[PDB]
Amino acid sequence: WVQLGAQKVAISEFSRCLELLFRATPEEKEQGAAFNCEQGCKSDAALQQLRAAALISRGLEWVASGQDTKALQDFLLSVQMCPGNRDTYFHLLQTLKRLDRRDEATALWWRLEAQTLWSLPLYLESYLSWIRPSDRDAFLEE
Amino acid sequence: MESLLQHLDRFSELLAVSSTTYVSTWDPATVRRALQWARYLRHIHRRFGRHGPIRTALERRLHNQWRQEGGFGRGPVPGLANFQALGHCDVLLSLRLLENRALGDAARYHLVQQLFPGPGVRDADEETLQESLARLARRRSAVHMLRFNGYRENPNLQEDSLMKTQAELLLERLQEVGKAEAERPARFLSSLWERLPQNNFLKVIAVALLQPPLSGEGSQVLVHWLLGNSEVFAAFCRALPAGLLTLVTSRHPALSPVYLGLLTDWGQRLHYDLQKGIWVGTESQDVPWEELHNRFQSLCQAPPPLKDKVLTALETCKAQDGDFEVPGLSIWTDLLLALR
Ligand SMILES: [Zn+2]
Repeated sequence: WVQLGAQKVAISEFSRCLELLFRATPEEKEQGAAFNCEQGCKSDAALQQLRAAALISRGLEWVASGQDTKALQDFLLSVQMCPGNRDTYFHLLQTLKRLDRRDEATALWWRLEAQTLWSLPLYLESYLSWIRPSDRDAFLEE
Repeated sequence: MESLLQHLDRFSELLAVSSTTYVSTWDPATVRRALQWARYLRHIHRRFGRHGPIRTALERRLHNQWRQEGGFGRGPVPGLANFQALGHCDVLLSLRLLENRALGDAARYHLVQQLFPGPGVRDADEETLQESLARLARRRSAVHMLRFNGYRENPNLQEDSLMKTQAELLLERLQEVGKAEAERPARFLSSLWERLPQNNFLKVIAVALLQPPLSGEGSQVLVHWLLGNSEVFAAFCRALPAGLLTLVTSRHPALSPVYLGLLTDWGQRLHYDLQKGIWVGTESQDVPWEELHNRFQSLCQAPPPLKDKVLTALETCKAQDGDFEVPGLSIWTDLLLALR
């Protein structure tokens, strides 16, 4: 719906994704009820990175509408979620550099340099590589 | 007629100074004079108490005395409250002179034997002072015993005894000042609000707006007072339970659009966290999702002349804040959904 141009039904679907990430658990293997996906769907990796994905996906639609406080909320959450993406920190820091750069930005700079792919499913790896900006490291060393 | 003025003001002076601690000189003469003046007043109450201009003239004297005193500065004196307090003015004085510690010994002896002559006058057509005190003491006990044995704080404050009562005390006192027209009731109510315990007061006013008329001037004064002071109405609407204020609305359409205004603005100053799927406020004093849900809950389970109002005030605030059809997004979408 982003490619088609429909802000409404876009933010709809990002919100619906997020509700089934938090107001459900994917790891309820209490009851062996069927045949089921062992690997690709349970990985704590696939959870934290899928959260980050839809949070940034939605943050960009908030940026498009000019509600950059809501965008800041979703980006700040994805930072707490998966601190080893840097796509998250990139979008957050670009927003802080638009509005209120210094103290916030530097506080996250030092975090990144303090911080410094195991078995991610393919459609998700592929999706991240799709959305991520080329001018990433250039911005992060500024 | 004009003869009664100098009598009643002198007795009012003596009544106010009844409570006051100067009593060394006083004697049997003072006491006997007091009680016979009070009998004269109580006798007038019987004789030409109803359907007279002297009646209305004495109430002018009362209210203008009770407003020049005010309840401010020199003495917050209760005073004899109304023309019906004429009928037991003796009782007021007598009760207060027991309470006066400085009462000298032989005067107190003559006093108590003049009030309590004994069963020597067991036969009386006239309800004498001994029998009057009787019925008081009995009732007083009576009220202790009921309160502590079978009284319950009704949920529906409108039907509580004490709320119902305190309401009707307030409304007598408002009707007097309304007819008097000396000061505006606004001033009176504002001063009340500042002086006494607010939590009690609000609840009462609440209950007063709901009692049917008795002589709706009372309710029609208090609504204009409240619309006059928004800041008290912000703590009013905040402090009570839901059904109370809801039936307030179906009675007074004049409070509906402002009340929905209050919460409408209380809704917008939250934020939704995705970790706990719940709206929450930033500060300690911001209304919960549950109390807000509650109040709109009650307003929906109401008559049709408020249902459409609240429904449309929410639909117009939904459209204003993006016409989303999912939670996470609009406080107002959350509500509309939560209702089914
Ligand atoms: Zn799978």
